[PDB]
Amino acid sequence: MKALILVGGFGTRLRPLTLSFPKPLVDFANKPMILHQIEALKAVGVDEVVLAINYQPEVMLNFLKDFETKLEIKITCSQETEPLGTAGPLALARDKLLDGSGEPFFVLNSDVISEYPLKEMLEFHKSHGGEASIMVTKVDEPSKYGVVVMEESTGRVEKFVEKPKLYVGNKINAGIYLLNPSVLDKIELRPTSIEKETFPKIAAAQGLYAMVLPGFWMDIGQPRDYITGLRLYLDSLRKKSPAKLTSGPHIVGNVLVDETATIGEGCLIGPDVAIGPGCIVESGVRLSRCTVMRGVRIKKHACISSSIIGWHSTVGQWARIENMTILGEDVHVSDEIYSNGGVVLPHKEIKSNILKP
Repeated sequence: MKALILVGGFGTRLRPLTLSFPKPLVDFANKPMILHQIEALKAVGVDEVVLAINYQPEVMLNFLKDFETKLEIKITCSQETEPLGTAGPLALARDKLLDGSGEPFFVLNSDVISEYPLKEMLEFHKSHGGEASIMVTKVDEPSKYGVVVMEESTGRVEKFVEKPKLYVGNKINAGIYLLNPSVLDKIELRPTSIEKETFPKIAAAQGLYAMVLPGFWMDIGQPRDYITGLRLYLDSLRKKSPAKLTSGPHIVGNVLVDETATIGEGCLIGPDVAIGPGCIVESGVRLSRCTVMRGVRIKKHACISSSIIGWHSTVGQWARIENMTILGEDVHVSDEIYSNGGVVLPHKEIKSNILKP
């Protein structure tokens, strides 16, 4: 069983984190986003996963080598010259997706975090015998998305309404696709969109079916939705496997701590914090609604809220970091510095206060 992961560009919207490692390798909940998906794809019997990227994948060849051996799965890159959209890459890598068994293949948005009911979706797709199945999830602002209009008694999709000024529903594209090989005959090797060009073709032939996604969903493509997705994901661990969440008198809410991380005495971590491997959180540190990536040090008495601290960064003593601050890799914030939404490029030294760029 084959699978495709739609990456596209390196991800400007996640700068400066993506300036060091492209979008599918940025950490989410102590794991690179690629792991969350491949672990899920492997659990349904996927043996090869094609990565549809826009950048040169040589920058991530050393990481994927190790991930292929540990996860026992084939990862093949499929780079595009010009941006082919979300359906275009399906044609560019049609040779790597067709294996002759006529079996359907999975397609995933590289920035979608969920519980991935891929087993439950396999049985859904084979029941109605349609050409393509997509996952659907409900949101609060469907006017900002393309809303699905589906025959809810059967699941058959009639049409997609892009950015409806008037309410026609609240179910949107959840980014999880299950497509038969025949779909690849409806996509030319040009920039085409699967939701606005390919799906209407299948929606006309009455071969498009939608399955409501049971569980949380979030596209962490941008920083605001990244923090939101971390909260929804951590509460999923609270509901599913609470043993993975940490606990103690210094813990409020749901906190995920890597076993190789150091937590100093007298801290207060939470709610909704993810601390990565090799992190040194010194004594008396306040952390909430933030992500601390691999190898960053938070010196004593610092307070961090609603922020993302890039790999191997260093927050000085009594520093104040809040309001959607994003430190890149290897950023050294000095003591007592105040960041109100600072966006610091990698390897920089922050010696004075910074605000929103």
